[PDB]
Amino acid sequence: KSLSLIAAHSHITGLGLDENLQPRPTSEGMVGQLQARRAAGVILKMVQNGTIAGRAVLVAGPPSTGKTALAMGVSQSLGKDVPFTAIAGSEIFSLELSKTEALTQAFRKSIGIKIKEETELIEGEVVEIQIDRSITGGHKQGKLTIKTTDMETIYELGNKMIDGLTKEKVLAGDVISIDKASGKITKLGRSFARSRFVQCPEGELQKRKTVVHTVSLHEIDVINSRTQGFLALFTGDTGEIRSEVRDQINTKVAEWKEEGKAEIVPGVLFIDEVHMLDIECFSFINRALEDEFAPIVMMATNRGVSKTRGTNYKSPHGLPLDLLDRSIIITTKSYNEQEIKTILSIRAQEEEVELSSDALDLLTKTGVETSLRYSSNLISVAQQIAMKRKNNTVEVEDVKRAYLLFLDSARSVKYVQENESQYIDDQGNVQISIAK
Amino acid sequence: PKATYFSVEAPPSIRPAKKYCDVTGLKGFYKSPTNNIRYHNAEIYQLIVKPMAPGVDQEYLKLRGAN
Ligand SMILES: Nc1ncnc2c1ncn2[C@@H]1O[C@H](COP(=O)(O)OP(=O)(O)O)[C@@H](O)[C@H]1O
Repeated sequence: KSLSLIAAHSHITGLGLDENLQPRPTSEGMVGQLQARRAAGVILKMVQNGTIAGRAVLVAGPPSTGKTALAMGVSQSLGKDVPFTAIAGSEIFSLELSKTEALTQAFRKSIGIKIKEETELIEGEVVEIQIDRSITGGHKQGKLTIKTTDMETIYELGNKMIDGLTKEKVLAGDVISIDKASGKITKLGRSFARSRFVQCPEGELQKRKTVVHTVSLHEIDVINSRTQGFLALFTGDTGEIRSEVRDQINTKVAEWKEEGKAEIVPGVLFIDEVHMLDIECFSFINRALEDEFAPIVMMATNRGVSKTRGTNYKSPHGLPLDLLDRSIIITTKSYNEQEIKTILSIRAQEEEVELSSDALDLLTKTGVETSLRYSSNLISVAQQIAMKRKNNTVEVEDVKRAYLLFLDSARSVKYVQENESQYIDDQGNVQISIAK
Repeated sequence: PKATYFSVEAPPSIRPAKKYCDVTGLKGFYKSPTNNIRYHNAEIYQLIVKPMAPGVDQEYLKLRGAN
């Protein structure tokens, strides 16, 4: 979860679907768009099956109809250990990488390899550490008493353990985890000996464990591309990875899958506002889904018959015809009054204290009249002016005050229209002075 | 210098010998500090090594000749 404040899509904890993919009317924070939500459930079951490679879905509809909400719901219902990359249309125009290179990196970030590895680990509490540091030469010796709830034992320590325990200075009572293969001790904390604190470890010292590792193909590509280390994964200067190391990694991944020591986990790549990509990017996407190691691409757009960038003609959805041929389209519709009321109810329930019912009806009326998003943005400022009035609930008059202060789009457009000479136009003409 | 009965004595090995549990005989991963007893795991420790009646540790070590 890391550090998370309250955001726009924070209430969505996944698709509200049953076992037969029939959508509940209101579940997991999401309400309405039942045909679209059933389609997203079918696509989710595609990704969870993981036997289908390189399909594209186009979530198209009017603005503020929940397309990004649908994609966030798919990402939440997918869970972890399955890769998900959400990029926008303005990300891939890179000043160092080419457009197809950035698209290839985003394609390969959403394909994952799952490796099961069994390691060795010794973790307990130090009763007492002694060192017989009579260093006549370079040799030194010492003994270590390490305890858990069911173990109590003494160890004879070699020289390299004495070097490893001199740094990361372990006192008596500290809790340490030892990797015998690499010789890296980690100081988890101090046990309950106050007279940062951690619990004393449970029994069975020297216990093997399985740590399931999932890495994407982009990281393996960065590692195998020899002149860029793993610091390229943080610095971002990977810099035009060649095709031959990609081919080598694909052959090695096929070998690992065949011989059974690695499992491939497909993921979902989401492109928000796909209409800003150029026709070159559409061509590379057009021919990029035929690779077997290609994820399930989600595209979301809210444009009509518009021009395609890099060309001069108009095309449906802002996309060329062959890309529309290579994708199935999920349609989404707008919201009526009850859906707006339910959405505002959920967002106000999570975001803040409760509302009076007439205030909620006024929010629903404003959301029908102007915009859903405008009412959802009015909720918090109405609550803040309610706290400034020192009242717990949010009344109608706080909403009236916030409606008077914060304008929607239509009132701003109209008020721009009656006050034209005060503003700057396309031709750069403006009457700053108020007299005559 | 040469002798018969003492020069045919086998010298100690240079390779370090394998460590074994005193009561079970598997790998002695652990040795108890108070008891100086090699033991295999936790239930062996709490079932034999802790409630052992005193004077038995020396006859334990007598098998390895460390008493
Ligand atoms: N079906 C829904 N359930 C819950 N919240 C929704 C739903 N549809 C839209 N919203 C909310 O409306 C707000 C704006 O919707 P948004 O996702 O931007 O629509 P779009 O993706 O169509 O632009 C978001 O905060 C979102 O949570």
